[PDB]
Amino acid sequence: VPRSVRLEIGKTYDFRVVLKARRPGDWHVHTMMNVQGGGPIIGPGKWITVEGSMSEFRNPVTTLTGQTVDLENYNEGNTYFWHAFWFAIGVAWIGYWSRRPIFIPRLLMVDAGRADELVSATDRKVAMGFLAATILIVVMAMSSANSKYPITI
Amino acid sequence: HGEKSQAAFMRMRTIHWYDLSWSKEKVKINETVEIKGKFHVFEGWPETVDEPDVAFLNVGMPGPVFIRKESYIGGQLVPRSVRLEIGKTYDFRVVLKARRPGDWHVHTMMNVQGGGPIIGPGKWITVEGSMSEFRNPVTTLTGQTVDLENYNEGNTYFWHAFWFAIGVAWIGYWSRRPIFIPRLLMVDAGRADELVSATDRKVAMGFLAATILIVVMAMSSANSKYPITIPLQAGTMRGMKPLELPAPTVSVKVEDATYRVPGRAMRMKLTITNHGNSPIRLGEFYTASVRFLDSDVYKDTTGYPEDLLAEDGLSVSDNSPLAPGETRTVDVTASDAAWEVYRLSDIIYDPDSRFAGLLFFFDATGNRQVVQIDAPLIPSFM
Amino acid sequence: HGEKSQAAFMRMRTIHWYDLSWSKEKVKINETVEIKGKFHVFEGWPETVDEPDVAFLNVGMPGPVFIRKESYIGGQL
Amino acid sequence: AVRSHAEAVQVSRTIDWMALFVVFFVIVGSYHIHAMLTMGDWDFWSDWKDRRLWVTVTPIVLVTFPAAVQSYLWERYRLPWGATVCVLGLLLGEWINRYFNFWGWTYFPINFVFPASLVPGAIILDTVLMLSGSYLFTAIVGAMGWGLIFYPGNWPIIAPLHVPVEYNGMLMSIADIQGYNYVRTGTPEYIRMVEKGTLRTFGKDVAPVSAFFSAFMSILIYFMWHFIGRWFSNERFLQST
Amino acid sequence: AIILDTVLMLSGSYLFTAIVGAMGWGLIFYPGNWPIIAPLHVPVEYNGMLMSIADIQGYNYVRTGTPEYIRMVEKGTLRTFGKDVAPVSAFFSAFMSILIYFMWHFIGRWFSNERFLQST
Amino acid sequence: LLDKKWLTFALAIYTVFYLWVRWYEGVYGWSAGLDSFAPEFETYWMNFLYTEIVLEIVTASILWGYLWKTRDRNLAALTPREELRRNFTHLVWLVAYAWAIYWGASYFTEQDGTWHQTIVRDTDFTPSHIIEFYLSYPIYIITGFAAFIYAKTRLPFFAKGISLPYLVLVVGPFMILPNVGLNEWGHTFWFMEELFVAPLHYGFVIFGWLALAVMGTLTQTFYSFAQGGLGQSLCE
Ligand SMILES: CCCCCCCCCCCC(=O)OC[C@H](COP(=O)(O)OCC[N+](C)(C)C)OC(=O)CCCCCCCCCCC
Ligand SMILES: CCCCCCCCCCCC(=O)OC[C@H](COP(=O)(O)OCC[N+](C)(C)C)OC(=O)CCCCCCCCCCC
Ligand SMILES: CCCCCCCCCCCC(=O)OC[C@H](COP(=O)(O)OCC[N+](C)(C)C)OC(=O)CCCCCCCCCCC
Ligand SMILES: CCCCCCCCCCCC(=O)OC[C@H](COP(=O)(O)OCC[N+](C)(C)C)OC(=O)CCCCCCCCCCC
Ligand SMILES: CCCCCCCCCCCC(=O)OC[C@H](COP(=O)(O)OCC[N+](C)(C)C)OC(=O)CCCCCCCCCCC
Ligand SMILES: CCCCCCCCCCCC(=O)OC[C@H](COP(=O)(O)OCC[N+](C)(C)C)OC(=O)CCCCCCCCCCC
Ligand SMILES: CCCCCCCCCCCC(=O)OC[C@H](COP(=O)(O)OCC[N+](C)(C)C)OC(=O)CCCCCCCCCCC
Ligand SMILES: CCCCCCCCCCCC(=O)OC[C@H](COP(=O)(O)OCC[N+](C)(C)C)OC(=O)CCCCCCCCCCC
Ligand SMILES: CCCCCCCCCC(=O)OC[C@H](COP(=O)(O)OCC[N+](C)(C)C)OC(=O)CCCCCCCCC
Ligand SMILES: CCCCCCCCCC(=O)OC[C@H](COP(=O)(O)OCC[N+](C)(C)C)OC(=O)CCCCCCCCC
Ligand SMILES: CCCCCCCCCC(=O)OC[C@H](COP(=O)(O)OCC[N+](C)(C)C)OC(=O)CCCCCCCCC
Ligand SMILES: CCCCCCCCCC(=O)OC[C@H](COP(=O)(O)OCC[N+](C)(C)C)OC(=O)CCCCCCCCC
Ligand SMILES: CCCCCCCCCC(=O)OC[C@H](COP(=O)(O)OCC[N+](C)(C)C)OC(=O)CCCCCCCCC
Ligand SMILES: CCCCCCCCCC(=O)OC[C@H](COP(=O)(O)OCC[N+](C)(C)C)OC(=O)CCCCCCCCC
Ligand SMILES: CCCCCC(=O)OC[C@H](COP(=O)(O)OCC[N+](C)(C)C)OC(=O)CCCCC
Ligand SMILES: CCCCCC(=O)OC[C@H](COP(=O)(O)OCC[N+](C)(C)C)OC(=O)CCCCC
Ligand SMILES: OCCCC(F)(F)F
Ligand SMILES: [Cu+2]
Ligand SMILES: [Cu+2]
Ligand SMILES: [Cu+2]
Ligand SMILES: [Cu+2]
Ligand SMILES: [Cu+2]
Repeated sequence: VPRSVRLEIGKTYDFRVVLKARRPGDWHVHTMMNVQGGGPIIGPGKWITVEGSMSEFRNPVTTLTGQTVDLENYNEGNTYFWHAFWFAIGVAWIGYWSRRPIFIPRLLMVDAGRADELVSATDRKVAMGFLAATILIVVMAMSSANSKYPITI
Repeated sequence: HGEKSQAAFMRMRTIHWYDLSWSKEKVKINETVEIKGKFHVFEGWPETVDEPDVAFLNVGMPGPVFIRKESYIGGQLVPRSVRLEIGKTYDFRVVLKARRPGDWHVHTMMNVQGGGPIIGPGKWITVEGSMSEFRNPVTTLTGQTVDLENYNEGNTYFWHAFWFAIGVAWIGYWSRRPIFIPRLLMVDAGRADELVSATDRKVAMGFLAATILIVVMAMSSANSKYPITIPLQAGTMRGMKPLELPAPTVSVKVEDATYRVPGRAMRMKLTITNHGNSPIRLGEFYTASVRFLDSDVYKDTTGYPEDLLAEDGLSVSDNSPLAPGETRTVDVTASDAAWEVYRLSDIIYDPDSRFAGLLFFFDATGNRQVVQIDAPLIPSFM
Repeated sequence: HGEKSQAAFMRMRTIHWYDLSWSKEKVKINETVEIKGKFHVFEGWPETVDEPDVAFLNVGMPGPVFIRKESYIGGQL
Repeated sequence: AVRSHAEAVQVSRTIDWMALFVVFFVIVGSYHIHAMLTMGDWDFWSDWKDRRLWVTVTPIVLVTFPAAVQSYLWERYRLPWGATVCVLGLLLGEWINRYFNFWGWTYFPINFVFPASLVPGAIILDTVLMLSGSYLFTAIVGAMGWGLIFYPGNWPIIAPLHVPVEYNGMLMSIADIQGYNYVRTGTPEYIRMVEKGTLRTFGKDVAPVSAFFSAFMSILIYFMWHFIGRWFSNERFLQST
Repeated sequence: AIILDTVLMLSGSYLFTAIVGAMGWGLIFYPGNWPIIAPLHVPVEYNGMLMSIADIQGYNYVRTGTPEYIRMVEKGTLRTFGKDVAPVSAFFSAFMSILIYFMWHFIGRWFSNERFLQST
Repeated sequence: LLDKKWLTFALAIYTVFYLWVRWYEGVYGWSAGLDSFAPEFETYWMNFLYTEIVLEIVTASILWGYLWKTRDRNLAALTPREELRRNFTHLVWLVAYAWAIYWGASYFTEQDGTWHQTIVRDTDFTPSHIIEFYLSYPIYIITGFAAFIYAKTRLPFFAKGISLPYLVLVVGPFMILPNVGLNEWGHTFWFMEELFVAPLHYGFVIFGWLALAVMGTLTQTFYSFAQGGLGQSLCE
């Protein structure tokens, strides 16, 4: 039962939960039933001692594509890489605009007369490059992530 | 014509149509064609579909090419929505009268209040003749026979034209004089108080009084004529009588079920236990409007739609007769072009890769047993 | 006194009261009168009426001319 | 400029006809979209033309455009036919679609897919505005009449469809039989939001109660849409977008 | 964010931004995140049931306060035609993003007020 | 000269094209157009969708670019007679916009009703979805944008600023086209009942209301008409 289930009032069910130890310590383990519109129904809890090191924990799984991965760190590098890449792109945009003076002189220029001087070529060219590169990189990354992992559900 | 687009698992586990029959395949105008069969409400009803507390027995067709003369669930007429119980099997009968010539794909469907359309198998029915020959007579409790094709049409046209003419007369009365720019200039430059003067107010009073008086008189006249009227009859009908099927003597346990991606076949391993006192043989697997048949065991004679019928699409690894009390495990493959034509292979796109279906087991004497199977459907790629 | 105004078909198919009995027809102040009977919930419950998942056994009367000392469904208060 | 007084008059008349076309058909498009997506299902089917939901909803959602167009036309030109032109345009669009698509494309009978009548309410709204030019008086009295006269105005059309019929053991009106016979594959019976009876439905009050509720809500919606139309008339020049 | 900013700077029209840039902001969300989540959607045969890697993650790493039914995710409907779930959601999000951007432009206009409310 | 026969063409082109479109959908509604996965559906309606989208994009680009490139630079030295002629041409543009708005938002929209409420439904691109959302909507959007651009580039009254009522009248009905996303999200997921009055239909409606800005637009055009050649006669 990896998903939610339907129970009938007045019925008795037998259950079985298999747990694999991951973190050392003394843990109070309860079997509970969460109901969609009533909240948690907590059963009896038992103290279970875990010994060892968390670094020894493995969560292997084999996919239908024939590869075995460890769920502890699978895709972590890819996630970090993509998030850092996009954060770097945004920081580059902000820093490009932040090399020049930022707040008070620009505010004074905008207020006192027409500004039309703080945004001039090649600023528009840089923005066009940023927009085109963003769209192109998104499309290319999606295509590459479709060529790799061609089977997804 | 609206299926092949719905989710494969939702088509598999909502409602299983079987024992379907059609009285005729080709009809004349005003001729009647009757569709019969049974449908079973699957126990594993998807949570995304509301329970069939309010359901309507409908017909899938391109507009009123037929008129629904009668429809029955159980043995009683169901012109309104009905309540169905999950896990129950009901028998149905729809009577259609041909109205429009052509070749029409007629589906029997069940609309569920909070889940949308559940379309059953569709059959091509040919209609010949002329639409001008179609009649839909009906006799009222007031003792008059009318044709529903044109009854009240003249009255509707007359009243709508009359009121439209009244409105157009009002607008034209005000439109004889200049309309937009001179009136705008008069209103802007100083007080206007000149473009609305008697007898304009008298004409407006006449229009208002005449409108109210005509509405009252027309209502009174339409009450003197047709003195007997009833409101629209509506309301979900409870107490649908389900079929009292005997308990099956065959128990089937599905030990894994797989389908190749891409492919046109579905494979499953079944543990079949034969109770009762007769040797059984697997003859059919129905999953979603598609009947995979083992031709060596059973042959279809009810004129099932060919594109939904796999005459030899069901291959059983060992389909020898199963002696009573004996339990054996076999590999069952359901393969046909329909599996890809009706997009049953697209369950790989679905967020719930579980299938359901009906297995039909036949003994030597010919009497059949219906057992229901449902299990996760695991795609295989290499 | 609130019926004769409800829809006839809704009064016909909601709840059928039978075996009704009244302990007394005329009472004194502080005297007790007991009303007994059976009611059957109709299978063809109209869809416009919610299913009797939450129902209350009440008394139709013009204000507290009586006080409800006890009320039972089955044999329990 | 213009050559003379006569040429100015001719130019004004041509402008009048062209601007009347523009007003009428822009109103047709917008009002028809609003109506068909706020009351269309009841307006589509005679077996949806009931006494509770149809009578309640239709005037409430249909008084919207008449209020705005009145607040513009009367205020700026003293033209007292904003409600009438809105209702006529809606009826024209609805009838064109019923005849050429409902009966033309599909083959549903006209006596099954006819629209509702609204000209009496429109005339009341327009005359009550022109007389006693008060917009508040219009919103209170004329909208009351617009809501109240809807069902009596349509009764001559739908009354013949309410003759009782003994149909295969069940009592059905003629409109009920129309909805049953002429199959709407996309429109099952349960979608029908019609009067179904309640335990708090006292006596023969379904139609009048719905009519009065529709009249009150029509007052409210007219009051709101008068100011909505006031805004939509703005002649401002938003310097930059 | 980059689309929204560049579409504003070029063609300084706030209306053009709200229409086109917000459209792009809504539309590019899922393709932008696909390289990250695509490896988590590899199918796995898990104890007789088909599950994605993300499904197995949610199953294994117990969230005591977050049962599975709370998950508001795509569950399939009878009116889900073909392979349209992601694009339809993306276009709906883009349209609603246009609307929300239009509203919040004026909300930010108000929040910029330099007024001196004399007394509170 | 003043008002010329461009108005006749403006009416006739929409009338003829949409009559042919109605004939096409009457012929191919059923029978290559019911089953969205049939090969004939691809050749008769998906090809229609592709061709119409490409042609709409090309026509919009060409028309708007030409109108903007041929904009009158010296609006100051415009005679009142020429201004009156340009006002009449802009009124012809507004008439074309009104006709296209009718065809899009009334005819083909209530044809979505007759279609979705009788057919078993199947894709986001039903033949009614190809004709109404992606042909008539775009066509009236193009016409409205062209009328707005013509007003801004030829009429001094509509120059020197963006008219708020004209902008609303031009952009609000345009917002119905992106609102189709709410439609698709509004039937597939939320609401499987083919109700046309469902809240998923509100985005179109709400933006159908913005067409009421034609009232302010038309009083603006009346003032533009009555700038130099207001008369006399009128108010005299
Ligand atoms: C010119 C001034 C004098 C006339 C005054 C009229 C008084 C009411 C007439 C009732 C007719 C009748 O018969 O009762 C009412 C008839 C039905 O009647 P029934 O089926 O017999 O109802 C059985 C029960 N009884 C016997 C007690 C009547 O419909 C209705 O439920 C109408 C309900 C309307 C509710 C909302 C009204 C809002 C008013 C707003 C004011 C600004
Ligand atoms: C400015 C105010 C203008 C008012 C114009 C009224 C014209 C006459 C209508 C007769 C109706 C009828 O005959 O009775 C009521 C019937 C409904 O009857 P039903 O029981 O549902 O059965 C239906 C089948 N029939 C017709 C065979 C019986 O119609 C209506 O729903 C109209 C309700 C609104 C009435 C408004 C008048 C009350 C005062 C309003 C001011 C506060
Ligand atoms: C400030 C507002 C003042 C308005 C005064 C009322 C004028 C009524 C005109 C005659 C209508 C008629 O006779 O018809 C109304 C019909 C009656 O329907 P019925 O009885 O069901 O059947 C039909 C019976 N006939 C054929 C004999 C008519 O519809 C209704 O049910 C609506 C009745 C509710 C009216 C509520 C008025 C409340 C006013 C409160 C003032 C303080
Ligand atoms: C540069 C101009 C030319 C390109 C024009 C593109 C036309 C459409 C392409 C469809 C791709 C395809 O394949 O169909 C659609 C694909 C799925 O495809 P499927 O699984 O095969 O669907 C099976 C059924 N069929 C065979 C009939 C397609 O996703 C979708 O449901 C997308 C739905 C989007 C709905 C909201 C759109 C809002 C638009 C707003 C505009 C301002
Ligand atoms: C200014 C406009 C910028 C648009 C940028 C688009 C970049 C390319 C996206 C490819 C998507 C794809 O590959 O197909 C659609 C897929 C979903 O597919 P799925 O069937 O749910 O399966 C998922 C598993 N996959 C990926 C292995 C198949 O992704 C999307 O949900 C994106 C939906 C929005 C598309 C926007 C383009 C259409 C025109 C927009 C202008 C009106
Ligand atoms: C605002 C800018 C709008 C841009 C979009 C315009 C869309 C045009 C139609 C798309 C057709 C398509 O895509 O389909 C291509 C169709 C498919 O039909 P077929 O299978 O070849 O059958 C034979 C053709 N019949 C069935 C039409 C007989 O064939 C064609 O070549 C014919 C298309 C003719 C279009 C021009 C005539 C319009 C009426 C006259 C007044 C203008
Ligand atoms: C005014 C706005 C004009 C925009 C014109 C459209 C540009 C499309 C660019 C290519 C996108 C693409 O190719 O990818 C879009 C993908 C297709 O997904 P798929 O078919 O399911 O599978 C992937 C199949 N591939 C790998 C072959 C792509 O996502 C979608 O489903 C979104 C499709 C709906 C687009 C609706 C546009 C409506 C425009 C109406 C104009 C009047
Ligand atoms: C800043 C403000 C912007 C907020 C808008 C964001 C969009 C909200 C998305 C809702 C998702 C959710 O919350 O949950 C999703 C729920 C879960 O229900 P279910 O159990 O799957 O029901 C099953 C019933 N089906 C099978 C029909 C789904 O589906 C809903 O009921 C959808 C409610 C509609 C909300 C969208 C209204 C949009 C308004 C448009 C008017 C112009
Ligand atoms: C205290 C609330 C009670 C109801 C009164 C609300 C009406 C107020 C409307 C208003 O502000 O005045 C506008 C006009 C002014 O026209 P006047 O030039 O005052 O005409 C007076 C002669 N007349 C009695 C025929 C009208 O006068 C009128 O609006 C018309 C006045 C005649 C009353 C009947 C008109 C409505 C018909 C349905
Ligand atoms: C669905 C809701 C209906 C839409 C109606 C909302 C209209 C809001 C009014 C508005 O747009 O204000 C414009 C200002 C920009 O001002 P400016 O361009 O400086 O114009 C100067 C004169 N003015 C300040 C009075 C406008 O604010 C701006 O930043 C410009 C934005 C203009 C967008 C308006 C177009 C609306 C089309 C949908
Ligand atoms: C009728 C609606 C069709 C779409 C047009 C909406 C754009 C309107 C925006 C606007 O009000 O004008 C702001 C700027 C003004 O800059 P200009 O000084 O006019 O620059 C002209 C040269 N240029 C073509 C490179 C831009 O001009 C621009 O905004 C940029 C104009 C170039 C169009 C492409 C820019 C958008 C990129 C995504
Ligand atoms: C959640 C909604 C967002 C909150 C934004 C609402 C702000 C409403 C504006 C407001 O507060 O008006 C202040 C006036 C008192 O006026 P004065 O103190 O006389 O100031 C003179 C200048 N002024 C009239 C323009 C303010 O009215 C008063 O009586 C003083 C009340 C000031 C309370 C504003 C503080 C809001 C903090 C949440
Ligand atoms: C197949 C597409 C054919 C579209 C043909 C567009 C015609 C070119 C647009 C145009 O600039 O004007 C055409 C007519 C007459 O106005 P013109 O005077 O030619 O416009 C410029 C004004 N000026 C001469 C003083 C500089 O102005 C009009 O009233 C023409 C209205 C045409 C109806 C709109 C059709 C749009 C369909 C998408
Ligand atoms: C898609 C949704 C539209 C968003 C609404 C934003 C536009 C609303 C305000 C507007 O239309 O003004 C833009 C101009 C009117 O002149 P201005 O805004 O004063 O600036 C003229 C210089 N400019 C052409 C670069 C913009 O009008 C034009 O110049 C448009 C004609 C030039 C564009 C032709 C290329 C487009 C091909 C697809
Ligand atoms: C103001 C909108 C007019 C809409 C009329 C319309 O949809 O016409 C199509 C319909 C089609 O029915 P029918 O005339 O019998 O011809 C059938 C041809 N197909 C099936 C292609 C539409 O009738 C006509 O063509 C009449 C011509 C009216 C000219 C304004
Ligand atoms: C301006 C009035 C908006 C009222 C919204 C409405 O009628 O919603 C009905 C619906 C009730 O769903 P129901 O009508 O039972 O839908 C039955 C069909 N399914 C179950 C497939 C959706 O409620 C919701 O889901 C929330 C709507 C939020 C509006 C911003
Ligand atoms: O926009 C389509 C009309 C209603 C629906 F039920 F089909 F969804
Ligand atoms: Cu079919
Ligand atoms: Cu079943
Ligand atoms: Cu009593
Ligand atoms: Cu009973
Ligand atoms: Cu819709």
